[PDB]
Amino acid sequence: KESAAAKFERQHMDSGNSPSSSSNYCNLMMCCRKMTQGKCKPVNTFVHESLADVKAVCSQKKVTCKDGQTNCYQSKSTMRITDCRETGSSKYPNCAYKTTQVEKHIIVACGGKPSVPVHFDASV
Repeated sequence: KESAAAKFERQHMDSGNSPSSSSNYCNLMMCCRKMTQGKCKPVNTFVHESLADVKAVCSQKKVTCKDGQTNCYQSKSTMRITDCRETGSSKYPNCAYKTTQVEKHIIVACGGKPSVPVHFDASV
């Protein structure tokens, strides 16, 4: 199976099922992922929208990343990002996230050959 971009997709681009119990949804995702091991990731801005959209975005408007090496692209469109932030009475090991869904622009880091989405640079 593909890695890097599929790996990114799995880790971040969670175009999952209809939203319900958003806290639990996201807690479940990252708990299952286990990136909470030892230290709890402070925020994860899971893009809850179609991979085709994100790929299109990956070849929309390139912007100069805060690297001058990574080639990252803004989405002309806005899209539902799920900013899960460790706030829902977060107390290690009881890491519990406040699942903020919000619809705004994403900044995807494109890479590989062909140019595929490999990291989440930011959003605005």
